[PDB]
Amino acid sequence: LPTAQEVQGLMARYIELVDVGDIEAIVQMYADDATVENPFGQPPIHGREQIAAFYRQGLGGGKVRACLTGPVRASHNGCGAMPFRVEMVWNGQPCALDVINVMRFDEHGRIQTMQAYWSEVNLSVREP
Amino acid sequence: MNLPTAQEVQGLMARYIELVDVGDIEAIVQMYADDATVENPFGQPPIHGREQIAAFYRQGLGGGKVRACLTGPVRASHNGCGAMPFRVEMVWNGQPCALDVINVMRFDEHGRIQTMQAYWSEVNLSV
Ligand SMILES: C[C@]12CCc3c(ccc4cc(O)ccc34)[C@@H]1CCC2=O
Ligand SMILES: C[C@]12CCc3c(ccc4cc(O)ccc34)[C@@H]1CCC2=O
Repeated sequence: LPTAQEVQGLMARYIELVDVGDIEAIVQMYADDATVENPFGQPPIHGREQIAAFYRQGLGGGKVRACLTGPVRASHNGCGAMPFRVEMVWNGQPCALDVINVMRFDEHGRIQTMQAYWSEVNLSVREP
Repeated sequence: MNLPTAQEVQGLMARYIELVDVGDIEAIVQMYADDATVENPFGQPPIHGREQIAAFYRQGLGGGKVRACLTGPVRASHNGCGAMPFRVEMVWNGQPCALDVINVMRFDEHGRIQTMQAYWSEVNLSV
């Protein structure tokens, strides 16, 4: 079960994989039975295959970047929370979306749950 | 207020940090639901209810040398929840220190905090 420093490393690695759009590697980070709520408030998605579909739809068109915008906060029970900005182009408008992800890892270092907090108030038009 | 909208969550969470920054313990307590929980740091057992929460804030802030400020926007959902990054400044071992924290909060249908989870550990403390 990852220590606080191992959670910092895994959550930063997740943002690196999203930033380069490596869909297959992101899926590998999740437990085969993980659940993702993105954005939090929506019905969850459950398991690897649904999760893969999610990342393929969100990142497969390219033109998405993601970067930490502050440090990962990590707990002593395998959990942590991080702030980051997602950049995209939405029907010609360059946009930034500010997001905080909360993750719980399992005893194999895989993401068991993820909750991404954001809504449209966190979108803005902004050059990369 | 009923269940706060995303914009209302952003305002309430920002207000909470303002009140921490000036040490207004009684106003902080009034932001929580009468039976709210606080987990601070997340990973420790929850405390329950306004008196335990008041005691916790009096212990944390009552020395008067704590400041706090947002270090990015409040993220808000459409179901009355939100998350925010901020930095707390205080003294550790005789020197000025800073601690990065993220709070995740859920508001009830009266606009009061029902649950508080403050994510941080020693990996977030710097001098
Ligand atoms: C899906 C998305 C691009 C990726 C992305 C979004 C929002 C939250 C995210 C959180 C993640 O952990 C990883 C990727 C996203 C955007 C919402 C609109 C959009 O095009
Ligand atoms: C208590 C504290 C100052 C305030 C504070 C801490 C940690 C998380 C917090 C979360 C809050 O929502 C409000 C205040 C704090 C610090 C931990 C050590 C310390 O001096």
